[PDB]
Amino acid sequence: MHLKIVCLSDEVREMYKNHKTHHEGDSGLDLFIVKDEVLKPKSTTFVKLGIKAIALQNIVNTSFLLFPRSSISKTPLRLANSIGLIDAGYRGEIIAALDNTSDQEYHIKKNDKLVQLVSFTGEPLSFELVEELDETSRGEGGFGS
Amino acid sequence: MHLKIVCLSDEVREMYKNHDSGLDLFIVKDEVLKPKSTTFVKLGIKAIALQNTSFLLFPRSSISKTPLRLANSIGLIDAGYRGEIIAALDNTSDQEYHIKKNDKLVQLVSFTGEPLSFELVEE
Amino acid sequence: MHLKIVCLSDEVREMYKNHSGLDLFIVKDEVLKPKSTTFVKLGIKAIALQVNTSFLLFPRSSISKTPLRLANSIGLIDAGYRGEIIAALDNTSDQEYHIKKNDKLVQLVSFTGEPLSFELVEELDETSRGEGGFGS
Ligand SMILES: O=C(NCCO)[C@H](CCOC(c1ccccc1)(c1ccccc1)c1ccccc1)Cn1ccc(=O)[nH]c1=O
Ligand SMILES: O=C(NCCO)[C@H](CCOC(c1ccccc1)(c1ccccc1)c1ccccc1)Cn1ccc(=O)[nH]c1=O
Ligand SMILES: O=C(NCCO)[C@H](CCOC(c1ccccc1)(c1ccccc1)c1ccccc1)Cn1ccc(=O)[nH]c1=O
Repeated sequence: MHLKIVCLSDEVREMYKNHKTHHEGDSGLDLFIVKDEVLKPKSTTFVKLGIKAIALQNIVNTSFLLFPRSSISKTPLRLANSIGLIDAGYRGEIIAALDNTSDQEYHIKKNDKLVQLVSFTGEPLSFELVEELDETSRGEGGFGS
Repeated sequence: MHLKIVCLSDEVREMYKNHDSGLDLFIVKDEVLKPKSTTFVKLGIKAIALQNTSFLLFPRSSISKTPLRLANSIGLIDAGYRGEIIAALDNTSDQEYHIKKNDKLVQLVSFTGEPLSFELVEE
Repeated sequence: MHLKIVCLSDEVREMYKNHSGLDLFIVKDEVLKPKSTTFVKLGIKAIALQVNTSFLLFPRSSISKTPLRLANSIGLIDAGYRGEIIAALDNTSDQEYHIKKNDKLVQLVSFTGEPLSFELVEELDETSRGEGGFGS
């Protein structure tokens, strides 16, 4: 599956240009937290990941999945919607709905990795950074803006 | 991915006559979920899938705004299952939570992630 | 999808010899603390063959009646992986919770959703992590 990713700021583009953390094989592509943020106790926060994305599998545009990373387990953070379903047609900012199950506020930091994108096939993924997803303003393409 | 769905009462029939990767399922009767609880919510339907195949029950994205969570994370509905479809919902709140006929909390989805089609059926 | 499973002790081998989703056993009695996440070791390593493929660890439906929930929602096991399989279990109760040898809380499933088979095998490949090769 091939992901095309629009970074919504230069600071995000800088994090994905220097990705680190993804290799040959890998069924999941880790996404970054892009800004320090405090999640309230006993709350759901809708955390914006600073990117938009489409997946391609003669080419079709496909739905894909947003999984928690394994290592989220050691934190009190849980993915509210279990596994996120990103539809083929979605062009908005990718967002993680994180339940803070603790009674203390929880600090997430720029460069933390809590979730990863995954293909319905389970096959290795690759990605490239792109200026737009399609011609629409929401896809960040087309005349003007 | 094609579903043949059997509705269980006529008023559920009506709901599904009156409707991309997932097919939203309706809450079929008003119900109060106790605080800190897990409730098995019957969805008024049985269903098979043709592509005879297994399929998945995901929470809908919008469940996140509520304090309800699917207890078994993602439901796995085996090719062999003929029973009514049931969502196990935890209410993570200290308060009761009311769910209404027509609420959409849960969706069916195929292992391929390809857009889904259904027909109502009676057997 | 075909799974090749190494049991990490003879006791575990006995359980899998006498056995869509393939259910995995709890292999030792253990007490989960209240309000906790525990990495429960399942005493097996496993590979899925189609060549090697990624696969998924779901909770079983019946986990819903307990207070135990899978902390990472659905586990993703990469094609590589040769480590012991672990279930990350949240005990959402304020009492300790007893799991027992033979309980079934979790299951392996394919990304295809195809029915699966397994055989018990002595090594996954030649490496030590695969339980293979010289010295084993
Ligand atoms: O299609 C969408 N949005 C359209 C723009 O609104 C989805 C997310 C649905 O948006 C949520 C939301 C919508 C309605 C009620 C409650 C929440 C959302 C839900 C769950 C996870 C992530 C996002 C949303 C939209 C905008 C701001 C905050 C939340 C995209 N999506 C789906 C799963 C997901 O995990 N992340 C994500 O971005
Ligand atoms: O085979 C099933 N049901 C009836 C046959 O026994 C499955 C789910 C298992 O049934 C539960 C249950 C079984 C054993 C202990 C506790 C609960 C169940 C669990 C989780 C989700 C939904 C249903 C069940 C069966 C009958 C009444 C209430 C719950 C089908 N299934 C699986 C996932 C799911 O999300 N919904 C569902 O209906
Ligand atoms: O690839 C792994 N381990 C390599 C050794 O690190 C996995 C899970 C990541 O390992 C955990 C862990 C790592 C880092 C921080 C916290 C936990 C883990 C997390 C979630 C579920 C199961 C295991 C781990 C590794 C070693 C001992 C205990 C936990 C394998 N995996 C993935 C999903 C899963 O559900 N079960 C599992 O065994």
